[PDB]
Amino acid sequence: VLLCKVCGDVASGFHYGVLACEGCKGFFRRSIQQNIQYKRCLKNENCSIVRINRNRCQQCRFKKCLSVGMSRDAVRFGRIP
Amino acid sequence: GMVLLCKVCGDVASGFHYGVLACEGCKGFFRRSIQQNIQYKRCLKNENCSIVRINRNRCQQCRFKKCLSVGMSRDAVRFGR
DNA sequence: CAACTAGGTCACTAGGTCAG
DNA sequence: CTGACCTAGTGACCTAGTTG
Ligand SMILES: [Zn+2]
Ligand SMILES: [Zn+2]
Ligand SMILES: [Zn+2]
Ligand SMILES: [Zn+2]
Repeated sequence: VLLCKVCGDVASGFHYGVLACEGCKGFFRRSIQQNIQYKRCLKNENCSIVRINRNRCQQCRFKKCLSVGMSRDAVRFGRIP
Repeated sequence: GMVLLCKVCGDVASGFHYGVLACEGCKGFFRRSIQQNIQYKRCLKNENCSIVRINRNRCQQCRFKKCLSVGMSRDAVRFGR
């Protein structure tokens, strides 16, 4: 049913204010718990991301996350209303 | 003067819990803190932390301080009208 | 009795692991 | 570095019990 609004994979829950997979989620937290910048992207930084190529572009995977809406200020603990 | 506010995180108030207008969240969070030996792991950003809807869950320490600081207490319960 | 609230549950999910 | 799996919490919903 519901699939990750980042790489299209099956969503594991409502994470960071967005319906995402365990992969993007984990990667996402990992990304902000360290403002550390991933290397730049070789191909005009518009690397379309999918279940298959997500791990290819870190700097775009990350932006995508930001782009879709994933934040610390968007966490919805609890039960689905 | 409707839609009273949880006097801790400003979130909406579901009622008058433990002596003060609170939200299910902070409400549950309180009876949970006292009804246990629960001793939260020390604060990180200079015991002060702002508590609001978005961040309330980040520093457990301050949150509890905040509750106690607004009046929440087991002895001030009002089952009235 | 009717407008309320403690308490209890249990559906959800950050965060932390650690084996590929 | 990534992502499957757990666990300690979080808070939306209910209901037993308490007042006016
Ligand atoms: Zn994903
Ligand atoms: Zn890119
Ligand atoms: Zn609150
Ligand atoms: Zn704090």
